[PDB]
Amino acid sequence: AELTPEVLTVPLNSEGKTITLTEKQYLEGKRLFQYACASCHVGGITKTNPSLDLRTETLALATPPRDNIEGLVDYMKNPTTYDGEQEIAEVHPSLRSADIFPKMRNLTEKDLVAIAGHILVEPKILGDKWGGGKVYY
Amino acid sequence: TLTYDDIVGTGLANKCPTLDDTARGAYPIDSSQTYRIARLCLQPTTFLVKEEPKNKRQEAEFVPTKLVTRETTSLDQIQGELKVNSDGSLTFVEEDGIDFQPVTVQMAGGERIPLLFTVKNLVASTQPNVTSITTSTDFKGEFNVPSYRTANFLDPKGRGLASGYDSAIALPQAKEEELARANVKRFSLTKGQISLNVAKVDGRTGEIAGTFESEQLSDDDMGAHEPHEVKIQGVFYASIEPA
Amino acid sequence: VIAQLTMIAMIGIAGPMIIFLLAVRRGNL
Amino acid sequence: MTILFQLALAALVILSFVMVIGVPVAYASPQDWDRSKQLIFLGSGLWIALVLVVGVLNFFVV
Amino acid sequence: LVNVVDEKLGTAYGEKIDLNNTNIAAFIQYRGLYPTLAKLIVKNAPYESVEDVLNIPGLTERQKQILRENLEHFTVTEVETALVEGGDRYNNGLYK
Amino acid sequence: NLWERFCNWVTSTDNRLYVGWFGVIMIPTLLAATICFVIAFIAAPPVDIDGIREPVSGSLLYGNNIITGAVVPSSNAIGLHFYPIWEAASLDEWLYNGGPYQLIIFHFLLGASCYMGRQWELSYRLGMRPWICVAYSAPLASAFAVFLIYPIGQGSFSDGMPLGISGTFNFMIVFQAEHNILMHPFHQLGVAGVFGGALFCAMHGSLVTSSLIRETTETESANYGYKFGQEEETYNIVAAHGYFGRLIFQYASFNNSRSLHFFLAAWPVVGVWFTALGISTMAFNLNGFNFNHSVIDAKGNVINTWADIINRANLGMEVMHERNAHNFPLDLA
Amino acid sequence: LPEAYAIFDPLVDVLPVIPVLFLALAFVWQAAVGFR
Amino acid sequence: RDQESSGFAWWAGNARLINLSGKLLGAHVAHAGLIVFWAGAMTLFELAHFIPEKPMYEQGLILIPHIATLGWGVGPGGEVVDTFPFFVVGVVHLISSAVLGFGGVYHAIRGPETLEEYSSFFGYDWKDKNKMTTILGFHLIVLGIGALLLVAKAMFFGGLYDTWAPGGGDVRVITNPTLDPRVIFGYLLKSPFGGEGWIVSVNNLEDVVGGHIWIGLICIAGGIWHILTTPFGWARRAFIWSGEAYLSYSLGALSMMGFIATCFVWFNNTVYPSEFYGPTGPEASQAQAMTFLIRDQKLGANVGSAQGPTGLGKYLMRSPTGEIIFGGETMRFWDFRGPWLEPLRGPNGLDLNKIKNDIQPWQERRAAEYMTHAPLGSLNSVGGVATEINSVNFVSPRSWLATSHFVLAFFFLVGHLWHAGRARAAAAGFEKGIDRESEPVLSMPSLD
Ligand code: CLA
Ligand code: CLA
Ligand code: CLA
Ligand code: CLA
Ligand code: CLA
Ligand code: HEC
Ligand SMILES: CC1=C(/C=C/C(C)=C/C=C/C(C)=C/C=C/C=C(C)/C=C/C=C(C)/C=C/C2=C(C)CCCC2(C)C)C(C)(C)CCC1
Ligand SMILES: CC1=C(/C=C/C(C)=C/C=C/C(C)=C/C=C/C=C(C)/C=C/C=C(C)/C=C/C2=C(C)CCCC2(C)C)C(C)(C)CCC1
Ligand SMILES: CC1=C(/C=C/C(C)=C/C=C/C(C)=C/C=C/C=C(C)/C=C/C=C(C)/C=C/C2=C(C)CCCC2(C)C)C(C)(C)CCC1
Ligand code: OEX
Ligand SMILES: [Cl-]
Ligand SMILES: [Cl-]
Ligand SMILES: [Fe+3]
Repeated sequence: AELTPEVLTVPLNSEGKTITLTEKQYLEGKRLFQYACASCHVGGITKTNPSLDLRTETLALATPPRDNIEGLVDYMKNPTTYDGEQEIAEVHPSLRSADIFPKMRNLTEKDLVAIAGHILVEPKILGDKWGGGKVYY
Repeated sequence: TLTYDDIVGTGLANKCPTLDDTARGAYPIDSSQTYRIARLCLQPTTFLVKEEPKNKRQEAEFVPTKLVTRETTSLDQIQGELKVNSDGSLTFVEEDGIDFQPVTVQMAGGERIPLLFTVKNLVASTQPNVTSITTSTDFKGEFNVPSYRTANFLDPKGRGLASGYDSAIALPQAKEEELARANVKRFSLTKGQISLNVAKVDGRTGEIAGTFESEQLSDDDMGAHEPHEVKIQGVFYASIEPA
Repeated sequence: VIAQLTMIAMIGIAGPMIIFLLAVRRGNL
Repeated sequence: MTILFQLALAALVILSFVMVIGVPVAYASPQDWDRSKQLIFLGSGLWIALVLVVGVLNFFVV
Repeated sequence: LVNVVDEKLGTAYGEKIDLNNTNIAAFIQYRGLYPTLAKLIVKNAPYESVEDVLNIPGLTERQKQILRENLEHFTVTEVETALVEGGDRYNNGLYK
Repeated sequence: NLWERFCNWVTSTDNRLYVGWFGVIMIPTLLAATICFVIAFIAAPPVDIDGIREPVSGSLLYGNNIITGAVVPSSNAIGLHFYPIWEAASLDEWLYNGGPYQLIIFHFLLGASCYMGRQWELSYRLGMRPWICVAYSAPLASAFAVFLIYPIGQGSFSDGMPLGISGTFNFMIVFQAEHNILMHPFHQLGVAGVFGGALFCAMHGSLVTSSLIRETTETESANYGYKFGQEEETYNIVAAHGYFGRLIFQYASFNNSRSLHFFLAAWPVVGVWFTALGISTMAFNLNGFNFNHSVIDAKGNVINTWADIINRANLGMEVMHERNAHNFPLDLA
Repeated sequence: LPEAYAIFDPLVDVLPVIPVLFLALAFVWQAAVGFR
Repeated sequence: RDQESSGFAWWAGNARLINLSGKLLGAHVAHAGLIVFWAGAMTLFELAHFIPEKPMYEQGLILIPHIATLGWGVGPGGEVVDTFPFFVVGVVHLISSAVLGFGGVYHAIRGPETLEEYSSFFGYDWKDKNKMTTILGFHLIVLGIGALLLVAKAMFFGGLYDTWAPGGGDVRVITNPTLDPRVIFGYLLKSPFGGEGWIVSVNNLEDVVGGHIWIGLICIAGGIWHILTTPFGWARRAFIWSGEAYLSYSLGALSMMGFIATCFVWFNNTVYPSEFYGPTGPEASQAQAMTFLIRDQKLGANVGSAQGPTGLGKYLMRSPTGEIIFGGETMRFWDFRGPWLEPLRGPNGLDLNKIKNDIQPWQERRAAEYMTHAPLGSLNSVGGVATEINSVNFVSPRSWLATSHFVLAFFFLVGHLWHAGRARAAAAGFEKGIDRESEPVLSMPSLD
């Protein structure tokens, strides 16, 4: 097995559009994930709130849907709860609250896409391991 | 007055606030206002456990016990609804707060008696027609006593209610019918009776204080054995303010 | 990138070089 | 300004590398060294100068 | 001598989300229930029937529309003490 | 005066057991710890070690044997708080909260520390060289690690090694789960210390036994060939060197007895020193190597190694140890 | 680091290891004199 | 300079410098150079790899947090506003190492072999009790001055970083240092056990600055004392007066100081600000209980009456003396004090009403931040417990600092035992073995 263009082909928006990231986009797409996300989101779970993981199936049932690139990029700009009723920028790292989360300051628009892509590509690789927990270690 | 750094390590943190002996007044109760207990505190001073008399005709006696879990026994910052029943009698319905403390006492002989000193879901009422709370007002009511352990608790052999084994895996081919009471856990829920007698009243601030006497059952260990009847005596404090 | 390796080269050899120089000069070793 | 700063800074490094090897060799040196406390005093006084020079020229480049 | 929790798995509790017993983290399996509506349901528990969840005071028209769409995923059984005590409905001690 | 006469008897080199100024502290503290240990091991009531009102039985009278028996560590509710007898409302409370454990380990560590200093003292009173106490510092350091240093780093004397055979095992198993001590070089050095120590022990023992000069007959023990206090050696070190020097090769063998015995002392002491420091450094959660999911294929799949199998085992210990003590997903204390 | 001193970035990443080399240098000098 | 003449082998070659004041002077000055060298080279290294917006304790830094604590290059919340002071400290220390390195080499391989007949002031004898106390006095004054430098920094030159500063951590000038001996020496008489913590429990800069004022004057006065005086009779008969004996006395001291430093950086979050070093062990554990109390309360949980599996409170319980504390396994850490938690602390401990209504988002951010940055890491720097998978590259600076200085402290204790034992034997005359012909034991009566 290898990192094929079919694997790196992730949903772009809410209407079925698709994009294919390069291998290098995925690689530093992981570095940036380890830079500002892995502290709470290592392995696809959430240490500060285990009830919510980064599994594709979970992101899909989120409001608004986060199972695409634009959905995750929008979340990294303005994060909300699982039903989207409240905005949680004051307790979740974002560009909107980059002042209290300094590691979100120097993240370009291109950087968020790589981060979003990595979250979508990994479960297509690790399967149930991504967002699984210690059970799948 | 006094900060955390003045009280820390002293044991005063387990003590309920006291009123000066000057506080023998009365607190007026208006029928058209709504009242609440902003803070309720219960400090036990004596744990009496009804022993179990052999088996003949004896009158069951409450023997003294020894606390072994140190000063971790008080219930504090309990708040709830202070209702004015139109008959004049008041009624306190407990809502939230530290309304439970696990306590272990040791009887003569060495037998330790674990219990859940609590006042959860307490509904205590007074005598009819109470225009003011005096130094004669006493509260009578009942409360719920949930299981000492919750459903996730596992015994030394890994058995439990909402979790764990359902048999003795150390005895694979043993007759499970005799170990039924030990293999099958049961969540208990009984009623407890408590009397809150007021002896001090500050009508200005709305603070009341006195002694109490509660009766409840002790831990039954998920239904493994029979619980002991416990009688808890101590002092209490309460601040009353309009809603 | 391997300027990396050039630094540890001259610095690392700087020690033994003194010993080698003091040997061929038969200095107070 | 930068023209003088980096030169004095690059020379300070080069001089030091000579001093690092030169000084202990000159000391442990039996013969051959009325020859060399001149060059010890040479580099030393010149080392202190370069340190001050780079130290001064620092505020003009950063 | 019966395990009440195991026995409850033989009811609708083992099938759907019991509004009177099931842990609050279960409302994540469906859209627009967690955490706003989830909090309200558990707080206003128990209910005599499933459709009583529509009678919670303060619900907006969109919220009541979301609740109706998930009535098929909800159920109501007798309140089990072993499942509601210790604040287990908000945290039953399970994570990942 | 009778003060220097007292000082003469204390530092007397003619007592059957040397006291000394270190022994002035050593004797009462060891007697206090021993007496309390023996009493507690037999008759002490169950102890709420994890501070969760779940008492653990450790004494013989309460359902234990020699293997399962233990003096149970003090409660977690206490933590690092100093808990003497006069800090309890009653002895009943004192026993419930793991009182005896603190009294024992404190009097012991002090007595054991003075034991080391005592070794220097007699060596100085006898005109010996004094580095015997240095060799004793290695097992002493190990004692401080599992009784003091690790409880300090973890913040509770409940996490100190229980005074019991099975309790010791419990300490070892939980340690591996939370620190991966096996994958730590300091414990690996320690294993190399005790394995190598045992090897060199059997080695030096067998080579000297083989070189014993014939002074006895067929019908008597060879041990009688050596008389206590004799001036000449009882074996042939040259013959020993020529045997072992051919077993491997010549220069891999010791021809110097002083250099030989120093190696016999150096190897295990150093090894035990590191495994002592291993426990001491892992007390501040500087754990062993974490190679979990370190090997990855071209796609991204995790290719397991033996470290991943070790990890699966650690997970089993982790999720089972103290099954009712944890309320939150991460084990920090 | 200031952008003016970005020149010596590879040099900076080497300097901390230099003291350790002094410990190793003692063995060179001793080996040079044959461990007298 | 060989074994036949000196009596020492090459692996103990530095023991030949015992009676050579000249070369020994060069050895110490050269070693001093190595110290100042590392202090500068590492600083430049840390600054080179430093990322401003990224936390210090996520970049494996130990020296920059020290400078930051002194108030240089930091602002409100411990945020880095200027990296230039870090550069100066690194450069100045580094350049100075060349100076100490120059005289270190000179005094060693070409300076006079002995100082005693170059100078009577610099030349010394180990057994000269007057000369030793005098040198002791000089260096005592030097240490006293250094302590006043910290005081001067805190009171006159910018100040220090106060993590307890109102409105959040910030650089603050200490204007009222604690001079009360009941407080300063009160710390020295505190228990080393839980709830007390000896001198480690110092929680305000006022006690720190005022403390260094005391120790400043004490060392100076003590310095003057030992300079003008000579060792009393009871002191002359108690100690061993030799070069190795003095070394062992210092080895025991540094060993003790090593153990003290180990406990400081692991427990204290005042002189070691959490914004720079990361959360302490107790701190992170309390933050987890804090983090899930907040999360559950938002869901509608009554954390005051929430019973846990064991019967104890799931979120809140009582300490043995009755203080309201965080529930769970973190009950052991109820003596933790931090600026992010104290706003919720009342007279009887944690106030449930402050918990229900007054908790602020910045407290929630800090709790989650410190929970996920607990000082638990592998040797190869994999963050979290041993069972954690590879992803986060993190080991808290506190772990590096506590572990390293315990290894050193223990070995220096061994050093004390080694060098003191030999100092006794040497001064008595049997460090080279038992005289075959005056074996002391053979002149003693049998034990039985
Ligand atoms: C302040 C510290 C100090 C000082 C000034 C001295 C001074 C002295 N010691 Mg002492 N000693 C100290 C600390 C100190 N010691 C400590 C802490 C210990 C305990 C470990 C010892 C143990 C000790 C012993 C056992 C002996 C001495 C002896 C000596 C004398 C000769 C030393 C020599 O030539 O070593 C030569 C130095 C070496 C051979 C180098 C050793 C390097 C070690 C083994 C490894 C270092 C690893 C490094 C830290 C990490 C890895 C680096 C790299 C590989 C990556 C001298 C009087 C000797 C004596 O009695 O003389 C009379 C002697 O036999 N010391
Ligand atoms: C901290 C480390 C340290 C220091 C400062 C010293 C210092 C000293 N040792 Mg010791 N030594 C050490 C470690 C150290 N040693 C270790 C680890 C070992 C075990 C291998 C030994 C083994 C040892 C022995 C066996 C002997 C000494 C002796 C000496 C003294 C004379 C050395 C001499 O003449 O060399 C001559 C060497 C040279 C001339 C070669 C060059 C040396 C210089 C210093 C190199 C400088 C390099 C540096 C980059 C220069 C920068 C200059 C400028 C830019 C600042 C000297 C005071 C001797 C002694 O006691 O004599 C009385 C002796 O017999 N040492
Ligand atoms: C007080 C000592 C100390 C401490 C606490 C730290 C702590 C730290 N250093 Mg630093 N460092 C130190 C000294 C120290 N360093 C020294 C002296 C040097 C010069 C060589 C360096 C060079 C250095 C570099 C180049 C880097 C660090 C980095 C780091 C970080 C990661 C370290 C790591 O992964 O090590 C890996 C762990 C090991 C290699 C294990 C070594 C174990 C030793 C050998 C144990 C020895 C014990 C004892 C002495 C044995 C004696 C035996 C004898 C008695 C027989 C961390 C913040 C890194 C970082 O993140 O920087 C930003 C980095 O890049 N350090
Ligand atoms: C530990 C420190 C120390 C000590 C005790 C000595 C002692 C000695 N040195 Mg040495 N020396 C040292 C460090 C030291 N030196 C260093 C670091 C260097 C490199 C710069 C030198 C370079 C050196 C040379 C080149 C010579 C000596 C010589 C001498 C002798 C005469 C000194 C004299 O007349 O000073 C007189 C000095 C003064 C009256 C005032 C000095 C003021 C100083 C520089 C600063 C004071 C402020 C403060 C303390 C600075 C602290 C800095 C830092 C530690 C924070 C004497 C044996 C001479 C010798 O042996 O000839 C045969 C000789 O030629 N030394
Ligand atoms: C670096 C510090 C240092 C050092 C190495 C020395 C060394 C010396 N001093 Mg000096 N001294 C110092 C600092 C120092 N002093 C300072 C700063 C002052 C000013 C306060 C003094 C004031 C002073 C006086 C007044 C005297 C000395 C004397 C002495 C000599 C004997 C010391 C002795 O017997 O101690 C060992 C001490 C004892 C055996 C007494 C009991 C000590 C108990 C057991 C300490 C318990 C500590 C505890 C475990 C931990 C600390 C916490 C708390 C309890 C405090 C010796 C030459 C004596 C001398 O001969 O002068 C000519 C003398 O009379 N010193
Ligand atoms: C790197 C900058 C990050 C990215 C990208 C995301 N996070 Fe987080 N996160 C955290 C919590 C406690 C939650 C759950 C709380 C809630 O949603 O109410 C989340 C959730 C997300 C989600 C939503 C997942 C879903 O809807 O199922 C996404 C898409 C997400 N996060 C992306 C906590 C933390 C945290 C600790 C403070 C960090 C550093 C991050 N999150 C980082 C990232
Ligand atoms: C600061 C600076 C500088 C300086 C530097 C220095 C000072 C350096 C030094 C360096 C050094 C000082 C080096 C050294 C090195 C050494 C070595 C590297 C060694 C090694 C050794 C070995 C390897 C050994 C081996 C052996 C022997 C021979 C014997 C025994 C056995 C054995 C085999 C082990 C300069 C100028 C650059 C400039 C920049 C800055
Ligand atoms: C005695 C002895 C010894 C030792 C020795 C020693 C230890 C020495 C030291 C020495 C030293 C200790 C030296 C030092 C030096 C230093 C230097 C030389 C520095 C320099 C610096 C610089 C050059 C800088 C630069 C810069 C600048 C200016 C800015 C920033 C950047 C840069 C970096 C570029 C031994 C053992 C070997 C052997 C023999 C004996
Ligand atoms: C700054 C500071 C402070 C203060 C501090 C102080 C004030 C200190 C002091 C300290 C001290 C004041 C110390 C002392 C010490 C002492 C010692 C360490 C001693 C020792 C001794 C010895 C070791 C002896 C021995 C012996 C004996 C036992 C008998 C006879 C013989 C001999 C001599 C061997 C505070 C906390 C506020 C805060 C933080 C900062
Ligand atoms: O106490 Mn004894 O074992 Ca040290 O980790 Mn946390 O805490 Mn408990 O769990 Mn795992
Ligand atoms: Cl366990
Ligand atoms: Cl927990
Ligand atoms: Fe032998």
